[PDB]
Order: sequence, then structure tokens, then C-alpha cells
Amino acid sequence: EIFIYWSKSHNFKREEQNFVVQNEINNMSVATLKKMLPIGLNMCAPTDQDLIMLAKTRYALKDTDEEVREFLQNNLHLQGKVEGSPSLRWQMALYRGLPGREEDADDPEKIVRRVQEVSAVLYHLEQTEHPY
Amino acid sequence: GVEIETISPGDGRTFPKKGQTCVVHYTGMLQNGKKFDSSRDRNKPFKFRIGKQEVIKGFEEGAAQMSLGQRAKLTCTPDVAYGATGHPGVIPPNATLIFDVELLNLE
Amino acid sequence: LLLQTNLINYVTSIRPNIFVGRAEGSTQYGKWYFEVMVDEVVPFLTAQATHLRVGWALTEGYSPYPGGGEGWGGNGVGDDLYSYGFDGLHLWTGHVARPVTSPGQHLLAPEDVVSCCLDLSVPSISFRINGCPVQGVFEAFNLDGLFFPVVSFSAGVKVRFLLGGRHGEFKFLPPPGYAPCHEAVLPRERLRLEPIKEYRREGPRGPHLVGPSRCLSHTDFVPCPVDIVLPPHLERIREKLAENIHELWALTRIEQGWTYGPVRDDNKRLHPCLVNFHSLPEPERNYNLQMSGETLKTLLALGCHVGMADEKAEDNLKKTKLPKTYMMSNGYKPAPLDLSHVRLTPAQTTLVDRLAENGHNVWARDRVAQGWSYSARLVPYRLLDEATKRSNRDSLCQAVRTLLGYGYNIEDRVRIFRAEKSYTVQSGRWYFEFEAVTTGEMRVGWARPELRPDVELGADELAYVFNGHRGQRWHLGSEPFGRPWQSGDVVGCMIDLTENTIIFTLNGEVLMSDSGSETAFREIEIGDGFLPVCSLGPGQVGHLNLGQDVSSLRFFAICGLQEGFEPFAINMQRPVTTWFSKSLPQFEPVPPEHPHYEVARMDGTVDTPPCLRLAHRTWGSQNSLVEMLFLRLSLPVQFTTTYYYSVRVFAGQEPSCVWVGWVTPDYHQHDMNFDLSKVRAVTVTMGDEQGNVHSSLKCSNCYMVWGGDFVSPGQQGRISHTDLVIGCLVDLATGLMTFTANGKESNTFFQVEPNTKLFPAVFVLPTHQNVIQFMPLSAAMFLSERKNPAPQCPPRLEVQMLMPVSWSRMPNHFLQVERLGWAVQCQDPLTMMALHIPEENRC
Repeated sequence: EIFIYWSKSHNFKREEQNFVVQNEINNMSVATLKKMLPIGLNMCAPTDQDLIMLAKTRYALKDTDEEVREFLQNNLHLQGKVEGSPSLRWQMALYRGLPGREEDADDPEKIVRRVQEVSAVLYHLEQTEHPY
Repeated sequence: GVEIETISPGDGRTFPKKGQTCVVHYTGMLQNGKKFDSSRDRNKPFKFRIGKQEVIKGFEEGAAQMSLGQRAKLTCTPDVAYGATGHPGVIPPNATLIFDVELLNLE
Repeated sequence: LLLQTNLINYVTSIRPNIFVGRAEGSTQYGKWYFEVMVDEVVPFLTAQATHLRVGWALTEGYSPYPGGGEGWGGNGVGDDLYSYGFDGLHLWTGHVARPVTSPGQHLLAPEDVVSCCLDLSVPSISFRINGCPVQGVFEAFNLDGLFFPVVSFSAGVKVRFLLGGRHGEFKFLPPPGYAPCHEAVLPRERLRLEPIKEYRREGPRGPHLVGPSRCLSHTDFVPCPVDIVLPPHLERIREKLAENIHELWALTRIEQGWTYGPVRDDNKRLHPCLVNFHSLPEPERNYNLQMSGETLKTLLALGCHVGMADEKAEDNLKKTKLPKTYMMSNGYKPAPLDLSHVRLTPAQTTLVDRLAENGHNVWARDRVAQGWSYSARLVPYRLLDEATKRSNRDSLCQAVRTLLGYGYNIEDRVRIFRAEKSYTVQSGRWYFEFEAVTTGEMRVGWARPELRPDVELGADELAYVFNGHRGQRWHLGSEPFGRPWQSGDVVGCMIDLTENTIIFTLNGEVLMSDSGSETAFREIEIGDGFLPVCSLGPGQVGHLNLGQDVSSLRFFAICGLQEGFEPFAINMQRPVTTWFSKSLPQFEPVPPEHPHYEVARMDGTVDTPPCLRLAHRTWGSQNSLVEMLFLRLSLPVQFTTTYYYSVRVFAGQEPSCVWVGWVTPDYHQHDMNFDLSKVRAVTVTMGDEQGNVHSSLKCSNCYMVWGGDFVSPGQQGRISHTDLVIGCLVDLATGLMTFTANGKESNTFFQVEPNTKLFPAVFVLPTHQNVIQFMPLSAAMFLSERKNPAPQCPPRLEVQMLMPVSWSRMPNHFLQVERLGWAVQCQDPLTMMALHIPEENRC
């Protein structure tokens, strides 16, 4: 469910006709389920963002805040960016992620999937600003 | 005028005699008032001697009517004590004083 | 005038759960004996004189509130009127320590003991130095409460009591006719130490703050039966009822093996009543007749409508099957009716329990009350014992069933907990986690900083909370939201000032409302930052954690850790102070913003002095309880200077308002309840050559005259709060040294004195003193207008009202602290520093 269910949200991004499709089926039965699907997914899928809780992916998603495409995402994974400050990274991010790390993310592939989910969260925040 | 009311541990025999350095780990108190002094906080239990007019003679008359190891509550009359004007800035006049005392007297 | 300081050791006390007093009825012999054994080596600690003393307390001491008190420090015991104390040359009450004589005037050395001879008939208390008598007692004191085993104590002392029951190694006899724990001691409980007002305990993981407890039957220690015309159809059926119960106890007899013979004997285990209800002997016939009638006499006062209902179950009466092993030498076969089907309800079984409590109470009436059976007894049937309760209930549970087979159809306040203001939060996303031990009344949430006490949580705008005792929320009254709790039940509590939202969570899941709204307190304005908060009703427990460490959070894996919400005490090296709510009623000045209590600094004219007139909104506003009003300036007498207090209404009145002759800093004050009039005033006047307070009024009875510095009762009555008297003696009890001391409200009852029925104005005239005038009141407090003999009213003077409660601070640290009479330890020291006002005389 972390690896998948985001392509559903990507299909939900475009095709406002799909927003129309939701309406006929709903009134046959609007804060639709369609946008409201991944809420628990957004809770628990981004557990292992990076180093489980580190949130260098926070700065990465800050980099992705341009409606960046997939090739742009791969380029940005080629770029890379992270920090190890003694600020509130400690208790929330590091001192709960590495204790939480039953298997810590140690690869560029993990950061690649993390920043892909960051671009997914960027599109989701665009959709949420559409809802509010 | 001096009137002792003793809590009596100790030998109750070896009075502090003249020409002797009596050492009391004391604390004062005022008549329906509050503290003004304590050897306990400063950790120097007041190594002085008797018959020398160092301390006021109320304290000395109390020192005469005690022993080693005992514990008394020493009233103090103002004319015996400081009180006609008092220690200025610290004690007003007509000061009737009270002293807790606990001592060894190495003579 | 100014702010003094010194360091004081944290004073403490303890209490075995033993409670003895007086009531019109059951007392359990009211005379008990004390034994204790000490082992300390610390008459002086590091700092000061180490402290130990002993006495009693009538469940209103509550000196444990460790901090400040009326003296210097919130000190131990014998520091009020509702508790007493003693440590060798002493009569402790209210920081008054006037001494006494005894053999061997030396204080609480180690390997020393004591006893306490409690009398209540003429209520007097003494003690006994280790073996020798004390020539000084307490007597002539109040009894509205139970009188405890108490020792107040300071650091570094070890001690053990001894009980009498199991390992009470009594060196010493009891005093004459005194009780070491035989008759009924914890009759539905066991023995344990129980330090009073213990609103915190050392927890396993986090410390379990707790609330108050209900007063354990100060009054209502006595039970009561129910105190008549039986119908004739009940008189008829009584014979059948008597016969059926007689068959039933014939069964329970022979199941043991108690067959019948006409002789009573133990080895053959006969019981000569095992015959028919009419063949029984005539006094025993009246006995069983009276039981079969008195079950109905208990049942008549229930609002029933009795009568032979149907006569359709009567012919349906089926008798149960009993073989010949239960047939016996009597020939009177036990033949009970079969009532497999006769079920009344769950409800009126409690009526049978009420009848059982009345049965135990008439037992009390027979044996203990009039009989007073000087031997081994029972106790109050409200809480006597579960076993005899259920037995006496099920005995009569079958009587109503047998009737229905015959067709006779029939039918003191909350504790509040808050962080301080320095940790107030204004922005971000924040989280803390409360744990619920009990599942009674308690309420948790965020709230504004200025939570006024003396009000329930959520009754105003200053709070947004959740009450899972009922599955409610609360904001200017209850509202429904979320499921309630059960025990354990980690509740998480969250907040986001970025978006004006509130998030309660319950063991790792967001709660919901009836509308499916995600914990709706929406568009909460920011205000003055925000503050977490908790509360607890009586008999309530639950600890928490502020995120002082993230591992200690039980869940925190659902709603905040990936979602911005922050542990509250995250980047700290220390916890919060955790301010809390008081119970004692300290005085506080008049807020000018009050709804219906308004004052007026009346300026003195030529032909009158100045004055202080109250004003009340004589309308639908609250004409509430008798608010004792006090002034600001005190008056310590010299050392005398009056030799008495004396009052005049308009002439010489009931004199001898009590003389004391020491400092005794008093305050003028008065009872007052609203008559929907303007209200009684407060003037300041010289008579001619002596100060006279003159409390002008029009309306009705409001009991004025002087009250001391230590006055702090809430309400319930203008009179009957003072009780303590000197009892000093000599070796042959020849010491004629006594005085009716403790004039807390040494003042005038006043309602009996003038004015049976009328409405003119009324004045009063107390005494000031007599000095060189050849006069006022104001001169003898400010000590600069002392010679100035005119009356004045400076702005330092501001009148007061005791509120019931204000706030106070929890210390961040606490003391450390058990067999062979339940020993107790103390080794580590503790102290603080303390301020104190001389004008008020409190720390």
C-alpha cells in the first residue's frame, strides 16, 4: 500500500470528468471518498520516508514543490539533499526513526521512492488546496 | 533575670568554668518574632570564651548555668542584653531574646 | 512590613486507617490505646531543629499541603483547631505551643514510647510520656469527625507503631477500659497507612496524582431501621408464610443433621421447635408469628398494593419433591413450595437488602444501643460486612417469593491540575498523553491560562475539554462526543493553533462526534496562548506525561509522530511545576468587577466618621451563602492592653469575648448573608476615649464581631466552629492553669440578643483598648498616627472575602517514605525557601 495506491491519486489528479463520475454514483447512493481515500495511507505509508523519520525528504519535497514531473524527480534524486542539525530533527526524526528503524533505509533507491512519495504529497497538497 | 529551661541530654555536670573556650552551635530567636542569626548555616560554631565580655552577659549567665551535651532555651532580658537601643538595623530596642544552644566545651 | 525569608524542612505526617469519634448510637467503645517505638539519631538535621509531634485530627486538619501555612511552612499537626499535637512540653493548636510539666521534661528521644487516652464522654485527651503521666491535657473540644492516629514528622526519622491485633508488642497496658482493635476495625477492609490529603503518590512509571476522598462517615456511623396497620388478608396468609419458612428452616436444620426431639441438646443436635407452627410452644409461637408478621411490617412502607391477586397460581401451586431421607422423627415434614418460576425482578431485591439493613439495625438497637453487650459485636449496617448483608438479604428474599406464589403481588469538591503560565503555548502542533486509572468523573483537555477555580471545568469559555466518563465533551456545559472510557484507557490530547482545531485521541485512534466530525472545536480564537489541564473528582486517579521523553509515551504512533504534532516537554531538562487547586479558604480582596458585591469608601463628614457601605444587586442575582468578610490591617496585642474583648449593642452587652494577653493578631470581620437590602456597613469610630467599631445596618441578622488571623471555615453555619481549651495540671493534678482559648471567631451570635421582630437600624460597639488620649481605632495599626487620635481609613485598608479556593503550586520534589506494627522509614532530607507576610501571618 506504500508502493501502490498513489497511481489512483494520480488518476484522481486529472480528469475532472472523473469528479463528475463520482457525483452520479454518490447521489445514486461533495466531500467525495475519491479524494478522501488515502488518509490512513498518508498516515502510515510515509513511515519510512528516510532514516525512518529523518525528513531530509521534507527538504526534498520542498525541492519538488513545482508540480515537478517524473524525469524531474529522477534528476532531483540525482541531486540529493539532507541535513543532520541538532534542532528538532533529534527526538521526532532521528531518535524515533533509528529506534523505529527495524530495517533502516540505506540506498539511493529508498530516497528515490521517498521523494517520489514527496511529489505525490505535493500533488495531494495541490488537491487539498483545491478542497481547502 | 536570666531563666533557663533545659532539655537535658549530656552529662549535666561539667559546667563551663572560667578561663575556658566554650563552643556552641547555636541559633537565636525573638519574642514573638523570627530568627536573626544562626551558627548552623555558616558552619562555624562560635568558638569563644567566658568572662571576657565578648558576648552579652545574658548569654554568659546562660553559659554558666549549663553543662556539656545539654540543650537549653535561653531567655534574655533587654537591659542585660543589647536592648536600650539595640543592634541598629538588626534589632530594635527593648529586645527580649531567645537562644537555642548545643555545645561542646573544650576548655 | 516586608518580605522575610529562611529555609524550612518539608513537614509531613502519616495516618493508619483508623477512625474514631462520637455519634448518637454506635461507637465501638470509643476508647483506644496507642503504642509507638522510635529510632532516630537526628534531633538536629543539616539545617534546623528536626520535628516530631503527635496527636489527633477530626478529618478537617488537612495540614498536608506541603508548602506554606499560617506559621512558617505548611507545618505538621497541632497547627489548627481541627487537629492536636504534642512533643513533650506542649499543647499544640494553631501554632500555639504553650508548655506543660511532667516527670522527666525531655523530648522525643529514640527508644521512647507514648500512649493516648481518648475520652469522649466528658471529651478530654492526655498522653503518657514513656511510662510516666502528663500533667496537662486537652479537653472541651468538638467531635464532628473521627479522631485519627497521627504523627507529624520531618526528615531522617524511623519509627514504628504497634497495633494489638497480631504483633502489637505492648509494653504498656491500655488506660482503664480501652480498646486495641478487637470489635470492628476495618470491618469491610484491612489495615493500611493513609496520609491525609495525599493528592499524589509515587507511581510505578509516572506519578499517580489523585483527587480527594469522601469523608468516611464522620456522622452516619450509626445505622437506622424503618419505623403499621397490617391488612386482614395479610394476617390470614401470615400463617401460610410462617409454615413455609418453618419448613424451610427445618430443611436447613436437617441438612446439617438437626432433626427433632422435644429436648434441646447439642450432641444429638436437636432443636425442639421442629414442629408445626401451631404445635410450637406459645412464646415461640408468638416469636415465629412475629417474624412472619414483621416481614410484612417491613414490606408495608414501600408504596405497594397488596391482595390476593389472581387465585390462578393458587391452584397452580406445585410442591417440590423431597424423598424420605428428609422425612424425619418429627413427622412434620419440611415441605417447601416449589418456586423455580417465581422471579420478581432485579429491582426489589434491593428492597430485601433494605429490609436486611433494617434487620441489622434493629439488632444494633437490641444488643448495642440499649443492651450494650459488654463482649464480642457488629457495626453500622450501611457498611457492616458483605457476608452478613447478603445472608440477611437472602434469608428474606424467599418471603416475597412465597407471597408472589400466594398471588400477594407487591411493589466535597474537585481537584484541578494545570501547568504554569511560563510553558504556555501559542503556535504549532502539540501533544500530551493522559492515562485514566479509574473511570469516574474526570476531565481532560487544553484550556486558557486564567482558569478561575471554584467552578467546574468547561462551564465557561476558558476551556475546551473531553469527558469520556460519559462520552461527552464540554464547553460552557456538556455536549455529546466520542465514546466513554473504561479503565486504563490511554487518551491522547492534541491541538493545532495554526488552524484553530482540537484533537482528542483514545488509545491510538481519533475520536468522532455524532456528526462524524473529527473532534470539533473549530475556529478557536488564539487568545493568550494555551495550556493543558486535568481535573479529578473524589476517589479518582490518573497520571499523564508531557512528552518529557518520547519513549515514555504509551502509544504516540498514530496521529502526530508523522503529522507535526509535538511532545509538549520535548526540549527540556526539567518538568513543569504543575500548579493545582486549593481547598482551604484564604481571604482575598474585593474584586471591583463583581456582579452583586460592591463597596464604597465612604468619606467621613463633620458629623460622622468615614465608612464602608456594601451594595448588592437586590434582584435575581445570587444572595448566596454567609460570606465572612475581613479587613486588611491586623492588630497584635502587646506582649493585656484591654484584658478582654467586650461588646455593646447600644449599651453593656454579653461581655468577656475572650482575653488572651499575647500577640494574637486579630482582624475585624463579620458574618453576612444578603437580605435583599443595601447591606450592613462598616464604620470606624471613637466612642469618647476608646475605639468602638460600629457596623451600621438596617436589614436583619448578620453576626459581626472580631475574628482571628487563622480564620478559614467556608460556610454551613455562623456559630459552632471554635473548640480547644487549656488543660494544664501539676503532679497531683493541682495545676489551676486553664483558659478557654482559640477564639477563631470570638464574636457575637447576635440573633438572640436584640430585635425579636422589627426593622429599625442596629449598631454594635466592641472594645479597642485604653491609652493616653486626655480613642480611635485606626491609630493602633499604622503606628504613625498612633498618637493621632482621630479616625482614618487609608487605602492600605481593603476588605476581603474568603473564597473557598485559590490556586497553588506543586513542589517538583517529594519525600522518599514496614512490618512488626507497620514500621515506616525516612532517611533523605528535603527543604525549600519560603516567604511570609507579618501583617497576614501566613507563609
